[PDB]
Amino acid sequence: AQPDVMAELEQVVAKLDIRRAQVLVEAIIVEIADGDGLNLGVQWANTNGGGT
Amino acid sequence: KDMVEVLKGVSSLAISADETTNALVIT
Repeated sequence: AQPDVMAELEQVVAKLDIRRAQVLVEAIIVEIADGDGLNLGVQWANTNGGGT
Repeated sequence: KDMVEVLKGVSSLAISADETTNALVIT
């Protein structure tokens, strides 16, 4: 380009070529799970009377 | 990249966005 644009492109480049900063990204996924089933049940069977 | 589209309306002046340094070059 023209020397006037060359000097303009030279500033654009210098700004655009800036050392891009780095990022360390730690994620922390914590899950906790449990629960209580309970099955208690009573059955009575009698020949004479009847059963449940 | 997203800002380029926004500004393109305002212009529509000559724009591009550098995906790397995430900078906008307008003239």
